[PDB]
Amino acid sequence: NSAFKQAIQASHKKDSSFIRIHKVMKVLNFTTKAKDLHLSDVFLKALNHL
Amino acid sequence: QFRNRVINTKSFGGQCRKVFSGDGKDFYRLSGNVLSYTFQVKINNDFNYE
Repeated sequence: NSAFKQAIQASHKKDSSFIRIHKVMKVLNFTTKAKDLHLSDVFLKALNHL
Repeated sequence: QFRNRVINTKSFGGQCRKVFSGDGKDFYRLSGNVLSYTFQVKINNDFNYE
């Protein structure tokens, strides 16, 4: 007399997640005057030594 | 390595060159020489867990 039992179970679980966020929030804008701009003193100096 | 003091970065040159730091929210006096000093923050985070 012979008896044989075998049970095999295998599970493979694979998981991946990706998130890319790119927020660009403006809160302020400006326009510079066209004329008679007031130069940075250090820039005025650098120009005067040219 | 950073070494010892080479430039006098507090030579104000007789100017009252205030700058308002929005980060520290405080008025600071720049030296007369410095070409610019600005306080916009950048924060640059790498996590890598394995």
